Amino acid sequence: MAFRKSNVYLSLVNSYIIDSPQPSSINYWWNMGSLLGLCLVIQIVTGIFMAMHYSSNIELAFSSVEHIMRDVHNGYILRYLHANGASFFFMVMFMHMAKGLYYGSYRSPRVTLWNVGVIIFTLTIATAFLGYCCVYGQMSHWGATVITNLFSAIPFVGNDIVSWLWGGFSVSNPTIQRFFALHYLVPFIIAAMVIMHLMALHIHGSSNPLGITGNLDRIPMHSYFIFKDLVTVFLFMLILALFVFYSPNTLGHPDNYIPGNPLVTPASIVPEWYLLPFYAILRSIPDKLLGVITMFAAILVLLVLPFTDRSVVRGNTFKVLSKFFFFIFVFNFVLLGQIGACHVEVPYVLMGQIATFIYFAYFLIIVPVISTIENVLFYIGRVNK
Amino acid sequence: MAFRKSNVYLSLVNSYIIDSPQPSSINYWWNMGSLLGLCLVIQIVTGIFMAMHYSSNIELAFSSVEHIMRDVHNGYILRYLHANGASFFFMVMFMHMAKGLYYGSYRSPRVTLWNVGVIIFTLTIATAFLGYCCVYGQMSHWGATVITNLFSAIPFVGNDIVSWLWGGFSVSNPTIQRFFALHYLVPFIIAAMVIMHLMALHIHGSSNPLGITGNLDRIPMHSYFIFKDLVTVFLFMLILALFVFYSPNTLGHPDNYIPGNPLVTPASIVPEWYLLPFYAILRSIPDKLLGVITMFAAILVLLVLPFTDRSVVRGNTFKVLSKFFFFIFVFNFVLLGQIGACHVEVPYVLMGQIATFIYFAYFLIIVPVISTIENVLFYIGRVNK
Amino acid sequence: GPPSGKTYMGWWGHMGGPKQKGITSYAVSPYAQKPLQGIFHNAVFNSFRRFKSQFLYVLIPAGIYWYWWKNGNEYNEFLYSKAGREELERVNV
Amino acid sequence: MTAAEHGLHAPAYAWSHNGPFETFDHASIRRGYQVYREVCAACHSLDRVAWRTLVGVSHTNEEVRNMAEEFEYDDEPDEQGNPKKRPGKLSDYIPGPYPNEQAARAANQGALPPDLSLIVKARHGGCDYIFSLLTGYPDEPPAGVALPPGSNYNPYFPGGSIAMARVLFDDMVEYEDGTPATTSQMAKDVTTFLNWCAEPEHDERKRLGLKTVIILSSLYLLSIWVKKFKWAGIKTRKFVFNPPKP
Amino acid sequence: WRTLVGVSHTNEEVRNMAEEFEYDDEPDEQGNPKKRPGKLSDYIPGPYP
Amino acid sequence: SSLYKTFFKRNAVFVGTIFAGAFVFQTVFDTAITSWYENHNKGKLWKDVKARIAA
Amino acid sequence: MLGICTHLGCVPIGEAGDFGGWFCPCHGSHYDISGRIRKGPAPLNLEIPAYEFDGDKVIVG
Amino acid sequence: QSFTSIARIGDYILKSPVLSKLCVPVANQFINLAGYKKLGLKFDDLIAEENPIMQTALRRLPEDESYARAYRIIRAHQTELTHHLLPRNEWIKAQEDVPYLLPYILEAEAAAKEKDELDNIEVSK
Ligand code: HEC
Ligand code: HEC
Ligand code: HEC
Ligand code: HEC
Ligand code: HEC
Ligand SMILES: COc1c(O)c(C)c(C/C=C(\C)CC/C=C(\C)CC/C=C(/C)CC/C=C(\C)CC/C=C(\C)CCC=C(C)C)c(O)c1OC
Ligand SMILES: COc1c(O)c(C)c(C/C=C(\C)CC/C=C(\C)CC/C=C(/C)CC/C=C(\C)CC/C=C(\C)CCC=C(C)C)c(O)c1OC
Ligand SMILES: CCCCCCCC1=C(O)C(=O)c2scnc2C1=O
Ligand code: FES
Repeated sequence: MAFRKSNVYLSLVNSYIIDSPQPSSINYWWNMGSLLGLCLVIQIVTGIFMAMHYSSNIELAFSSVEHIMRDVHNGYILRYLHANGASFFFMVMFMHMAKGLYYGSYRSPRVTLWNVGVIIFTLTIATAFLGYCCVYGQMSHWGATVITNLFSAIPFVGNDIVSWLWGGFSVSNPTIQRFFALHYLVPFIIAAMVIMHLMALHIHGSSNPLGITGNLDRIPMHSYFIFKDLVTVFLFMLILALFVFYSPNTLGHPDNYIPGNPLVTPASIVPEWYLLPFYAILRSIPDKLLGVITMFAAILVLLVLPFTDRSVVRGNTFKVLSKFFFFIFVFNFVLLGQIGACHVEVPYVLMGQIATFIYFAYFLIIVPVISTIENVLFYIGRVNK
Repeated sequence: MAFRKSNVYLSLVNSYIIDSPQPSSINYWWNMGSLLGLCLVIQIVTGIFMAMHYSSNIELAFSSVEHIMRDVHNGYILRYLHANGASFFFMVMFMHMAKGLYYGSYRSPRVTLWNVGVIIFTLTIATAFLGYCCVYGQMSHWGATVITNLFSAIPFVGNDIVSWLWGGFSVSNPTIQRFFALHYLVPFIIAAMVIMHLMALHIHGSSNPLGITGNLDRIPMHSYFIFKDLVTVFLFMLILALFVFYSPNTLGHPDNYIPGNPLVTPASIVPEWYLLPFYAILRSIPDKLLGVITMFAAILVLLVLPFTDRSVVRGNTFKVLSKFFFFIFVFNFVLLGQIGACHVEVPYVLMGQIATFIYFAYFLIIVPVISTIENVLFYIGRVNK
Repeated sequence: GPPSGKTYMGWWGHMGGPKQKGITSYAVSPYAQKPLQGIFHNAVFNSFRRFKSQFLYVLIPAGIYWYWWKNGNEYNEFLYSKAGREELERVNV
Repeated sequence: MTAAEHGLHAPAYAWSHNGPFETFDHASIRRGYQVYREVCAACHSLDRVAWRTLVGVSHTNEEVRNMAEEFEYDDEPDEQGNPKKRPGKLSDYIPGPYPNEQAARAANQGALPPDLSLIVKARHGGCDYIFSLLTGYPDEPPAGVALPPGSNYNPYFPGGSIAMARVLFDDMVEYEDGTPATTSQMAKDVTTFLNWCAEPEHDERKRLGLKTVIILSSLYLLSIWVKKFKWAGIKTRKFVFNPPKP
Repeated sequence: WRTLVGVSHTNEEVRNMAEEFEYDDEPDEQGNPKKRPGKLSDYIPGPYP
Repeated sequence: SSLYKTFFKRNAVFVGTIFAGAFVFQTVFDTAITSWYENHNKGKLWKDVKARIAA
Repeated sequence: MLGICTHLGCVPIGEAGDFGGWFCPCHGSHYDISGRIRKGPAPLNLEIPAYEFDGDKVIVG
Repeated sequence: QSFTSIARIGDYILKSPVLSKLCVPVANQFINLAGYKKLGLKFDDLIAEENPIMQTALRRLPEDESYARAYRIIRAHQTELTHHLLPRNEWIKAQEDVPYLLPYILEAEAAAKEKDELDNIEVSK
């Protein structure tokens, strides 16, 4: 047989990238996965090169980043690429996730595929946050303070886990140095998790926009999808280029250009845009313990979808009620984000509380109810007795 | 079928660790591989925990290691484990390699298996060296100086590659910081390489001491070899424990407890014991360029063995002349090491030169000649015409 | 899945060996065997045998290398003592 | 290489801390500290040792507090910005005799007395070497040795020519515990104290070692037995061949 | 100071500007501290200590 | 050995009993070692030196 | 001159070797009283940097 | 190294009475020191089989020899794992240590060599 088939190493590449049978009808929404691998590489590469010039000590961290910005040849390109890359990493991840939601990609027999993806999402949030703390700006310090304190909510030992995590009395030199060590480690765990994601994808293959079987008409990954992936890879790079060279700080916060100060918290704190929806959910619960539990639940609830989707067909392509509600969910998520950027003031607090309700209700009430109703409608519209 | 067989993830574990058919007769020499995985884990774990307290700046590196030694709870255990672990990593690797040499493990159809192993050996040498430089003691600085200068031997651009590698005029703050970044990275490349090593091993399986087929009588990896591996794992730990707690600095150099000094090179420099044989080979050639080429060739020559072994049977078990010469090679290697620890003085220089000759002659002259002679002896001792 | 390359090892039921016939194996449960203690009296004089056949292949090459090392060392010591400073100027440069 | 260049090999003295089951002698550490303060501190720093580490080792919490307060350290600037001093606290590190390397050389013919914090681990020979060097200054150098001006002869030091003169002489210290302060007694003491400075974890490390080695030994023996049991069926397995008819 | 050269001032102009300020130099042969005029490698000094 | 058959009766020891025993062992063993160790070095420790001191 | 061994970069030891000059402990290169390479792997003589005199002092640069 | 080559050299030595009396006694001593006979193996059992020539050869080997090779190999592995040798009366005798597979190996090599020759034949007009 061909060498690409017989060689122990090449056959892996052949089965995953060259001869892999793809459903002839997949659309550009299926291009986000490769875009996610690309993002992972860009983050690792630019990160290692900057690590060569970075100092983790609390007295030097901020200045070492400035050193990367002012003295390292092409240093600012590395930092703006790494920083803006993290944002682009989340924009693409949400689209990857939303695509799965809309087409019922989370359904059997791809449950394992969906669950591993949830784990990756969590690991990515943890990674970006740790990286954020390495700049040691004003936002960095308080973020490191808030997130680590999240654990004090645990009864009895909670405050202990916290002083442990800090390695002292407060967010200090033992904190930022362990955060750097950890920021370097986690990306390699994501890589291993990405491999398990791909292994799970390979056993049943990709789904398609029609939601039905692809077994009757497949075309090779090689040529068709390699070249189609190239189209979005270049588009992705063009847009990232525009931010990196023309508007490098639009997705950041001015407060991070101010060194961290243990005694003063900024008058207006607005977290990273991709964390805003979660920040709003946290803020909407006037109880400490319940506040953190509901926030974590906002992520874990994604695990419930394979069971609450009562439909008999996969995906929202041929479903009027489901498409409509799908978009209520999308814009509700954006709203939550907008609320997160506002002050805890009158019309906003109640709006935040209702939006949070709607978010959870989609998974637990709307989907099961709507899918059941749609099942029946499909039946009585054709049976004549 | 059993769940361990059907699950996508568990089947990998089942095929490699549980149901893998092993030749019933393999001996304790086949236990070194698992011991090498264990070493890799011990190095990564202890390394990450120390990274939490380490500073890469040239003005703080040495003191941060002292900080790990004096202030970090259980810090000295971490450092002595990491340091002594590197040595144990090489003791076990040499035995793994020697085992392969003796039993003809490098022969067809396991050539790919042997070549990947050579790459791992090189990556391990590079890793330990970079780690050595992170202590920034006297030996560290000069080692970083010598090894990076090794590249100036390249004609035309050589001195450029060097100033590039240094990131300046000499081994300085840009050097040690990039070395730390690199020391953290490489171990994960070794891990990936170790996976490819295992993939190559899985297609044809392990060889055995008789050198013949194992297909007529195999027993499951699970139970038999899992428990046999446990025996050497504990023995390995006992011995490492003795060095870590009772004699932590016997395998190190006193000069590394002295901060690096750009203006003074120690009166007596003795590299890491596992690099001595290579140091002796380098020192034996009174020419700069030829000196470094011969040293690198001392490693690459391992690639030649599948072609120069002219024998018709695998391994030295039933071969009088080959067993004898195998041990000449082993003790010649130890001798080279002893020469490396001595001063460049009269009886030693000539001894070093002859030992180097013998080292290369084993692969290029002795093995092909001896194996041919043995082939003929085997024939004329039974054919009656 | 994709077709796999031919190897020299299969798996349980199709390992790749030749067809066996005529051979009969017998075994007794480890549970019914004498608790580990009989590895003496009967299994002691038999041991050490697998090294009486090998030590020569190890000892001779070792011996050769030990004497070579000892010789050159003692010569070095002499060269750098008072008595040998004369011969040292001869062999040195 | 000539013996004069390598240096005289230090012999093996019977230190009470030699041996897997032995702790340092803390009384000796205590005395050693005094010898360091009254003799060595004049030219040698001990930068890596913090006052607090002495508490519970060679001195009481109170004693160390008094000792640290005799020295001044830079404090945080006042309400107006002008610099100000302050007495020492347990958190501080034992101060050295010189403000910089240049002043250290100026006071020693141009030589640099090294920091003694790691000296015991930074020299082949360890304790045996330090002790031997201190008590091995002959009244007169061997015949023929052209000793450079300002240097001293010591056989244990490589090359024989050392920039440190003999500094220990009988009864130059009044040991608080009553012990006769002979030159060998003092050398024996500082060295022990210097060993502790370099390896403060010593006593604890050896205790943990004893636990670790007992468990692993037991585990090792136990595994052998378990392995043999699990293998007995294969080991005693027997075969018989009966040639199949054509 | 060096970053000003070729941006808003000439190499000469910046050199003159930097030299009007004093920075801590390396101690003398005997250990006593000493000052020194500024060079291009230095960073623009601030009004407060 | 009938001593075994009285506690476990022809069955192996279960994880729970193993974990429980491990917690007991950890404490007993540590005291036994610290004891023997301190007794072996009697006269050299700070405890012993503190007694011979009066301030 | 520059005390950088021309072989692989170590700093030669003063008043040592077999030619009354400097000796590199790293791989054994001997230099003479002019700083020239006499024996060993080093291929060149210790490099001389640009310098001028000014009375009692020399200015290396 | 091919068996065709081993035979060429071995036969040349075997025919000439000069070398035949000088070498064979050394070779016989070599074979006894090897010790494979104490494990119940015949030299031909030791030939590495992971290549096409040997697979063809073992495939052409008559049934009775094949079952016997199988028993010898299994018996060898079991003795090896026990770290013993077979009782002397079970050792393979010199008369038994016959090159039984050799004729099949040489036939296959010639067939193989011919094909290599024919696939590359040049033509002269
Ligand atoms: C100043 C007058 C000193 C006093 C008092 C003591 N030491 Fe010293 N020491 C001094 C110098 C100038 C040097 C440099 C020697 C050289 O040739 O480089 C030293 C060196 C040492 C060393 C290191 C020796 C080595 O092996 O490199 C040691 C171990 C040492 N000194 C110990 C020591 C102790 C314990 C002292 C008090 C008992 C002591 N020194 C006093 C100068 C002076
Ligand atoms: C050491 C390698 C390294 C890896 C691997 C790495 N980073 Fe970073 N990252 C850094 C360093 C160094 C910084 C600090 C410099 C900076 O601010 O960009 C940083 C900073 C960050 C920041 C802060 C950006 C800002 O505003 O300055 C984020 C967010 C981040 N990383 C995200 C990621 C993500 C997401 C990944 C991987 C999927 C990743 N990093 C992988 C080294 C790494
Ligand atoms: C960051 C994670 C990390 C990883 C992964 C790691 N190391 Fe290290 N290593 C360090 C740090 C930090 C030091 C410095 C502290 C020290 O000296 O032990 C170090 C030091 C070393 C040293 C010097 C030991 C000494 O004498 O102090 C060696 C040798 C070494 N590493 C070998 C290895 C090997 C071999 C591996 C892996 C196969 C490895 N390291 C993996 C972090 C790591
Ligand atoms: C929470 C869910 C989730 C996350 C996050 C996730 N994935 Fe996926 N991924 C899926 C699902 C479900 C599919 C199956 C899509 C289908 O066939 O409908 C999929 C499919 C893929 C594909 C196939 C092509 C495509 O886009 O459909 C690739 C490649 C892939 N993912 C890569 C990644 C990478 C790389 C990451 C992030 C580092 C990632 N995924 C994170 C859910 C996820
Ligand atoms: C230069 C050679 C070489 C190096 C270095 C090497 N291996 Fe191997 N390895 C082999 C060969 C050849 C075999 C096949 C042994 C056989 O079956 O005869 C092997 C087999 C193995 C096995 C099977 C069990 C055994 O020990 O035979 C394991 C596990 C393994 N190697 C792990 C590793 C790991 C982990 C490393 C290092 C990080 C490593 N090897 C490095 C050559 C190498
Ligand atoms: C079934 O459906 C599929 C499908 O299966 C696939 C595979 C794709 C194609 C997409 C992919 C395969 C994405 C895969 C991505 C990955 C495997 C990424 C793995 C990630 C990594 C980060 C690798 C790790 C990298 C390193 C350790 C090295 C980087 C660092 C370096 C080189 C440092 C160098 C240093 C110096 C000093 C020079 C599809 O588009 C698709 O659609 C239908
Ligand atoms: C055919 O023959 C075989 C055979 O095939 C096998 C497999 C074995 C058995 C041996 C092995 C399988 C060895 C395998 C070893 C590996 C796969 C090692 C892989 C290595 C790694 C280093 C994994 C990487 C680890 C990490 C990323 C995580 C570590 C870090 C952590 C947990 C940080 C935690 C942080 C905080 C703050 C708590 C045999 O003995 C054998 O003999 C006959
Ligand atoms: C395979 C690579 C072998 C490495 C050989 C370099 C050995 C080596 C030297 O040659 C040297 O001069 C110095 S100075 C301090 N350490 C070293 C060292 O390790
Ligand atoms: S560096 Fe001076 S001899 Fe190699």
